[PDB]
Amino acid sequence: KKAIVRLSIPMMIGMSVQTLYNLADGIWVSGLGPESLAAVGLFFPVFMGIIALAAGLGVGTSSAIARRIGARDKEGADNVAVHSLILSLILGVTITITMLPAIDSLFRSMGAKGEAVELAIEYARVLLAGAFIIVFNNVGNGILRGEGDANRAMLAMVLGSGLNIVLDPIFIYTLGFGVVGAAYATLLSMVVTSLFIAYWLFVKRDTYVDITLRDFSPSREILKDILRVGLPSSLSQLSMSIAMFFLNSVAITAGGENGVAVFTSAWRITMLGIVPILGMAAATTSVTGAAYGERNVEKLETAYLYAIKIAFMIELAVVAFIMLFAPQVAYLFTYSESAQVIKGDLISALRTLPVFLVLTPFGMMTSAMFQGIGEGEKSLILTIFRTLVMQVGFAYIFVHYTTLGLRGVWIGIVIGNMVAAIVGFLWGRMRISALKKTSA
Repeated sequence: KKAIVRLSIPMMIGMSVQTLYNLADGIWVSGLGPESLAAVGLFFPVFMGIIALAAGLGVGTSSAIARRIGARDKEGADNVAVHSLILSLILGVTITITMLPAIDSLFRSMGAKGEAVELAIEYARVLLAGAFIIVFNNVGNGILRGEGDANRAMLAMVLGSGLNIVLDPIFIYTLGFGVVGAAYATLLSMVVTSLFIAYWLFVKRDTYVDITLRDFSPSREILKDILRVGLPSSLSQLSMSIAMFFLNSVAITAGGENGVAVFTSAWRITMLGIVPILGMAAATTSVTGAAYGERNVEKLETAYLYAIKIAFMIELAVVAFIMLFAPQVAYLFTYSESAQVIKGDLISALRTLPVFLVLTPFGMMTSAMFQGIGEGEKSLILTIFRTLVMQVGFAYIFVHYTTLGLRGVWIGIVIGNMVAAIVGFLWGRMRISALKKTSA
């Protein structure tokens, strides 16, 4: 019950990062060349957008199952499980029918030409055809988290992403499939994950949720119970996916296809920099919310200001590590002769892009404080305002109205994130003083 409650609760006891599919797909494909590395990079926003809707649908399922198991309603929990699986079928089918005829015009809309589009279409149509496998893994994970089997669902996700790291160089180079082999390795890895999930959902004994069609009564209330929790969650990741789509377009006008290869490589490396501070963000919500339940604003401010000071020191080490060891980190994407043309530009991006990570704790821990005091809507507004308005806005300005070129893209993302981190932190200071004045 002090400042030690932040360190004693921010342990990060395992996490869920499905982007390691994209990071492993990027490292193993970059050996073929920048045209291939840019091809998978053009589809990462779409792959991330499908994850957003799917993982959001599973989040709403976990909430509806947990409160129905806690309310001692067995058939209600079984009914929610059947409803979410039908929604995953409708969602998986809709994405396949919609995105297949529109994926060509989507890549070509953002100025992507050359062979990078043809390689992206090959890589996209395979993953889009297996979109049901992707949505089932997220909704199936949601059902396991709702009934308490969150540990077993965590192993299936780690097994899939880890198996894709091994299966990537086999399908791409050994079997000679090339860029489309990375899509096969992702599809094959998630089917193995789907088999584990389906085992604990249908075959394993002594599960509190029995997915049987005898309890399926189509209730319109269950539909909005899943969407009430899922849609706000998916809207956060969906905002990031849309931003990466337009940031890929800005990178094309700034440096062509090699600009996307450099961007999609440094962006995946920079997104790993916020991983050490993720545990402090989830811990800040738990501590500030506990202090808000006690209505102790003094402990509330001390908790979330201490999380910023610790996360700032951690991010200083992350920024210093990436700037110092940039040519070693960039070797993960430039380990072949064909990839040497982007070696110099990738090292320059790794010493300019991760600069905004030092101000991220000021904005991320404030949004975590908002979610603890029941004002999670403000946390969703800040992320949409950061990724869409500020990231894409400044990057667009530094490219069309300055001569910085590729470096204009990185400076825009840094300034765009810092400006959003300041106004978000200032919004928290405004809200903290509003709660302090709530004394009479």
